[PDB]
Amino acid sequence: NGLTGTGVLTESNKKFLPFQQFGRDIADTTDAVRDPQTLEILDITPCSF
Amino acid sequence: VGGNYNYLYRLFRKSNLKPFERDISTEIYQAGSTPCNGVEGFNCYFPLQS
Amino acid sequence: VNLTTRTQLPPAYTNSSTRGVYYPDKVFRSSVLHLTQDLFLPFFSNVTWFHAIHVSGTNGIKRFDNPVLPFNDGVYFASTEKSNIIRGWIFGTTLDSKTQSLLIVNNATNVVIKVCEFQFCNDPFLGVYYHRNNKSWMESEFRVYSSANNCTFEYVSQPFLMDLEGKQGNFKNLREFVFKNIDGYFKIYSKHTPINLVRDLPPGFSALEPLVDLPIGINITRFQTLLALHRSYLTPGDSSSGWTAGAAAYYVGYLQPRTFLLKYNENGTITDAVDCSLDPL
Ligand SMILES: *[C@@H]1O[C@H](CO)[C@@H](O[C@@H]2O[C@H](CO)[C@@H](O)[C@H](O)[C@H]2NC(C)=O)[C@H](O)[C@H]1NC(C)=O
Ligand SMILES: *[C@@H]1O[C@H](CO)[C@@H](O)[C@H](O)[C@H]1NC(C)=O
Ligand SMILES: *[C@@H]1O[C@H](CO)[C@@H](O)[C@H](O)[C@H]1NC(C)=O
Ligand SMILES: *[C@@H]1O[C@H](CO)[C@@H](O)[C@H](O)[C@H]1NC(C)=O
Ligand SMILES: *[C@@H]1O[C@H](CO)[C@@H](O)[C@H](O)[C@H]1NC(C)=O
Ligand SMILES: *[C@@H]1O[C@H](CO)[C@@H](O)[C@H](O)[C@H]1NC(C)=O
Ligand SMILES: *[C@@H]1O[C@H](CO)[C@@H](O)[C@H](O)[C@H]1NC(C)=O
Ligand SMILES: *[C@@H]1O[C@H](CO)[C@@H](O)[C@H](O)[C@H]1NC(C)=O
Repeated sequence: NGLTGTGVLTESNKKFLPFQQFGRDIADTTDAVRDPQTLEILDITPCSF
Repeated sequence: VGGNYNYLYRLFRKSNLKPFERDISTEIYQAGSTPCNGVEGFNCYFPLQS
Repeated sequence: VNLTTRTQLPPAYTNSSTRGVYYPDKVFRSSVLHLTQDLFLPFFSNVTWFHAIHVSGTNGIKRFDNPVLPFNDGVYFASTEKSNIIRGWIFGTTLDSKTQSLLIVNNATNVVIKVCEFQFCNDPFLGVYYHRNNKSWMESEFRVYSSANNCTFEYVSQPFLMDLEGKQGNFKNLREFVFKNIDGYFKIYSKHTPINLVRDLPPGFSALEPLVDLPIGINITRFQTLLALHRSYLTPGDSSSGWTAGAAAYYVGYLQPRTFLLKYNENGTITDAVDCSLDPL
C-alpha cells in the first residue's frame, strides 16, 4: 500500500481491530501489516543479523 | 457578452475564518457605531458582492 | 408546546474517577508504555448532573432538565438509562435560523444527521404513546424544529426496529461519548458497557474507540440535548398533558490540553493511564 522496505515475511498471531492497517514497535518501526487482498496478518523481520 | 454575475464573494466580516470552515449568512454588516437593525443605509452594508 | 407543571431545584455535582480516555491514533501497539499530548478530560474533574424523574405520587416534582450548555473545546457525555429516553443533540451558536446547525437524532426507526439552517423550538422534545385496548408502545410526536433551509449535509441509515417499553428496576446500560471539532471535522468516539447500578455515575476505566468523522465545517459554541416523554390517559392538555417521563440521567464534562501516559496491553487494548498534572506523585 505504498510502503517500501526489505525483510522476511512470516505468519503472525496478533489480531487487529477493523480500523487498523499496520503496527509499530518501541522504535516506531513497522513490524506487522495486513495484506490488502487476503485479510491476514504478516510480520516483518530484518535480513541482516 | 453582456457580463456574468452569478458568482459571488464575501467582502465584510467581523473576524477571520478558521481552516476549512464555511459561512453562508446574510446579516447586515455595521461599520459605524449607530445600530443597524436591518435596513441597509449609510453605515450598513450587504455583506456579499458579485 | 412549552411543558408547564415543572418544579425548580438547584443543580447537582459529581466527579469522574478515570473516565474519558480514547485511542489517539489508528496504529497497533503491543506491550508498550506511550506518552501523548492532546485534549483529555482531567482526572477527578467537576461534572454536572442532570436527571429526569416524574414520580406522580409527589404532586408535581416531575422535572425534565433539557437546558442550553456551552461547548468549550469539546465535551464528555455519559448516559445511564433503561427505557431509551436519550435520543440526540443539537449543536450550534445562535440556533435561530440565521446560522447553520447540526442535528443528530434517533426516531425509533433510523438515525439521521443533518447540517442545515434550522429554526429550533424552545423545548425540542419527542414523545411516545401507550394504548390500553392493546399492549403496545408507539411514537406520536416529533417537535424539534419549525423550518429547514439551505441544507448541506445529509445521512440517513438503514431501518431497524426498537423497543419502547417502560421497564422497571435498575439502570442497565452505560453509554459514553466524546465530541471534538478541529479543522472542519466533527469527531465522535464511543463505548458501551452493561451495569447494574441505581443512582450514580460508576467509577472505573474504559477506553473509547473512533466512530466517525463528519466534514461539516461550522462554528459551534452551544449545544442542547433531546429527550422523549410518555403520554397516556393522564388528564391531557398538550402543554400539561400528564406527561410522565420515565427515568434517566446524564453527565457533562469539559476537555482541556494535557499530557498522559498510556499503557498498551499485549492485545492492543488500553488498560490504564496516568495524568501527569494531577499531583507530584
Ligand atoms: C424517521 O425518520 C426517517 C428519516 O426522515 C423517516 O424516513 C423517511 O420518511 C419519509 C416520509 O415517509 C420518506 O419520504 C423518506 O424516504 C424516508 N427516509 C428514507 C431514508 O427512506 C421515517 O419515516 C421516520 N420514522 C418515524 C417513525 O418518524
Ligand atoms: C465562532 O463563533 C463565535 C461566537 O459567535 C464567534 O465569536 C467567532 O468569531 C466564530 N469564529 C470565527 C472563525 O468566526
Ligand atoms: C415558549 O416560550 C417561548 C419564549 O420565548 C415563546 O416564544 C414561545 O411562543 C412559547 N411556546 C410556543 C411553542 O409557542
Ligand atoms: C470523587 O468522588 C468520590 C465519590 O464521593 C469521592 O470519594 C472522592 O473523594 C472525590 N474526589 C475528589 C478529588 O473530589
Ligand atoms: C465543583 O464541585 C464542587 C463540589 O460540590 C462544587 O461545590 C463547586 O460548585 C463546583 N464548581 C463549580 C464551578 O460549580
Ligand atoms: C394497538 O392499538 C392502537 C390503538 O389503540 C393501534 O393504533 C395500533 O396499531 C395497535 N397495535 C397493534 C394492533 O399491534
Ligand atoms: C440561503 O437561503 C436564502 C433564503 O432561503 C437564499 O436566498 C440563499 O441563496 C441561500 N444560500 C445558500 C448558499 O443556499
Ligand atoms: C488476547 O486474546 C487472546 C484470545 O484471542 C487471549 O487468550 C489473551 O489472554 C489475550 N491477551 C490479553 C488479554 O492481553
